[PDB]
Amino acid sequence: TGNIYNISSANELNALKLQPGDKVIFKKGNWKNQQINFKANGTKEKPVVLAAEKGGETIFSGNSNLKIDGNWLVVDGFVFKDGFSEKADVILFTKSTSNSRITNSSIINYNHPDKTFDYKWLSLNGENNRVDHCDFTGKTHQGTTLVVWLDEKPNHHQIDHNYFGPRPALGVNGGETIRIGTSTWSMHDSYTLVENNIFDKCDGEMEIISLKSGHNTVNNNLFYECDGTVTFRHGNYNTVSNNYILGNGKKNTGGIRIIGENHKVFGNYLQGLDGSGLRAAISIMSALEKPQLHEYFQVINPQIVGNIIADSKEGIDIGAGKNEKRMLPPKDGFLKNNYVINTRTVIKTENEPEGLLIENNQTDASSLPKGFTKVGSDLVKSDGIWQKKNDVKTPFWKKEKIGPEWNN
Amino acid sequence: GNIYNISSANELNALKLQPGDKVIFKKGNWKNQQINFKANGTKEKPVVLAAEKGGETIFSGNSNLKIDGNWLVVDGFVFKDGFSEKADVILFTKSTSNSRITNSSIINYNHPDKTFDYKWLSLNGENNRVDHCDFTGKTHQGTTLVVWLDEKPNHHQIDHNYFGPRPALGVNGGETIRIGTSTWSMHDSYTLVENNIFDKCDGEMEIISLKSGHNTVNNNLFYECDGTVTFRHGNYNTVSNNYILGNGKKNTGGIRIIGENHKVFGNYLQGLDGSGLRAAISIMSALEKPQLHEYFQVINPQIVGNIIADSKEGIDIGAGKNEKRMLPPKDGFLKNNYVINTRTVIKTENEPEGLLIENNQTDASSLPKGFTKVGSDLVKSDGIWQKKNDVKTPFWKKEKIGPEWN
Repeated sequence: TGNIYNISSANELNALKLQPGDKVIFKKGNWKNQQINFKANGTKEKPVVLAAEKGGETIFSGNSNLKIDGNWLVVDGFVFKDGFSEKADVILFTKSTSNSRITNSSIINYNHPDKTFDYKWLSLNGENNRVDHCDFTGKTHQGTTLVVWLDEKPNHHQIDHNYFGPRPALGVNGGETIRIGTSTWSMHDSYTLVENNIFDKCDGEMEIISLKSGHNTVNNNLFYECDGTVTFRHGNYNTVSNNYILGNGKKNTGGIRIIGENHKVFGNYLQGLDGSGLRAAISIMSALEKPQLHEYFQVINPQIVGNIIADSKEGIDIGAGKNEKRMLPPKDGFLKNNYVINTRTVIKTENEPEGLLIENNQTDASSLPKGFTKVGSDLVKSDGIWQKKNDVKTPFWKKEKIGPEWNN
Repeated sequence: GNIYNISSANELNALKLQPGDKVIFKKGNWKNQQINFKANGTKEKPVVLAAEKGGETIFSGNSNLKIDGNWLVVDGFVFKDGFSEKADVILFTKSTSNSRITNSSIINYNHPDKTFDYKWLSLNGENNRVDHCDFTGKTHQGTTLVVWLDEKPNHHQIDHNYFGPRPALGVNGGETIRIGTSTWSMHDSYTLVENNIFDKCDGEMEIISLKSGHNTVNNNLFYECDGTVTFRHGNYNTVSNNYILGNGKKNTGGIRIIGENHKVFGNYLQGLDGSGLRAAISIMSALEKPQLHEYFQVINPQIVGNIIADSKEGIDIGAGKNEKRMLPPKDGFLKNNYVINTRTVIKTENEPEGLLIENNQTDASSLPKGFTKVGSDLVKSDGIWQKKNDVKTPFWKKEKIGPEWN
């Protein structure tokens, strides 16, 4: 069996010599200026846990920060609120951290008094780390809420079942909810999985999720009333699939913006969107001829299949963002088996693509565009979401606990 | 400020340090000290962590140091009789700016496992300085001192240090100093490596590996080093006024050029035994469409005023050429260099395109194009062949190198 240590201070944690299987229980209460360094090494069989006595009842206020530094560690039930970080990211997974996890935890309005002061709320480094059943809400200052920092090897991190709540408009770039990589690391493989999360009113900037590395999967998430887009910003071989981007008619709600090579966009429900051009439900950007990593790379071989676009201002925009510098149009790939209904502009072409196969796309538009057919394959509407009658399913957020287990 | 006297890493953690304060670590041999120097100072009043008596505060066993914050100074520490279990021995974090480590040493601080990777000093952040230190005897995987690149130039300064004997590692990753990696090679670094001694640094082919741009390696001594100073990745680097003195030692190489807009001037490259990639001045051949971790074509190298003497091979244009590396050096010049008592003045493995070779002087009977007989008077002063009108006492003869207490 394992030892159980009952503590109420970072100083007591620092004095423990933790072994695989140990559990450190942080007592219920409101503790200020806590500098928590969870530095220990567990094993697959015997993880080292740092848990709140009662989930959501151990609150870290003032200038509190958490560092997870080791292998097979688990942090569970903590809340950061009524404070801010003076410098470091609120929660950090070190580069030497692997197979570690933070669960049932929250960061709420943990804002620096200075809006221009940059820190992230959660930073992922190392490999096979997991962020699940957490709540990150109300960031008003500079910096992406949750970042995956890329390194020379893929991370294979998992970000699942979290609630990312309202994030107000930052007014400048760096207000993303999730950023996976940077331009410098954009040609590296990341393999991050972003699954079954809720992004509710994440309005920090243009990008809600900014992908800037390769082989990432954004699957089965809900983006509800988000003033922004899911952007394939830099990198190749990314997948954005089975997500519900429900704008609910909200001003400037955008869809999936495609930049770069070999990307797959499939099975998404892109409805109630108010965006156009770069904010269309499916936006396939124009690009530069000889770009630097931080610029725009030509869309090559996009595979856009089975997406249901409905009740939106603009369905697909091919060549969006075209100008004097960005003259390269999308090329290769296919735009097929999609459905575009009750949409003011079904398909706009700002830059004619090359070899992009457009076929079997059902629409209710009076003037059928090139590559589109008439709606006949039953499109039903269960839970305010226009779905295919035989593919009707209960959306993951109606039957799964998203955010901390102790919270409702 | 206040003078805090401590004898433990835990004691330092309990202090609320303010600008101008000084922490004095007690003389003695302290085992397994995990030192976390997290504090902030100012330009006028820095926070100092100093040994009670320089060189008499030893950290043995599994001891590490982290310098985390602005305007911090670490002084007089010795790391020996131990090893790191994972982390780099001395680390400046990314949040560290205007901080310094002086009069400190890391000696035979080796892991029992030759394959276990950690660096002895890692530089992150901005405007940090490593000076008057001694780093000697690394036998395990990993470069001795690393400059880790980030999105902004660091402008670090590495000066007046003694990098002592480093035995041959057997594999790559045995450099003395590496500035950057292939991923960050197109970023500007602006690191200055100046007035250091590299003595028998034999870890691998690269004593210094530049893998970022705008770095300057100036006025250093490379004495009996089994390796080269390589411009490995990146552009706009400078290797100047250095003394590479092989003393005839097997495989002592010179300066190896790869990439664009590099300047190699005023170097004294003497008693070298290398050839090909280890020639006194090697100008590599490269791939046509290289990825960042490969070889970029030498474009516009400016090689001037170097004095090559008593060596096996002077200049190798097109060194390393094979089926993959076919692109030869192009543009720039090779002028006003001297090649005396050297078995091969110039070896051409790949004819350069538009490389101007002119006004180079040699004592060789057969003159290559761009070469003339030695017209200027040369003197051998302090063991080094120099122009009689340009004689200077080498820096290491008139400056303290390494810790002041040693």
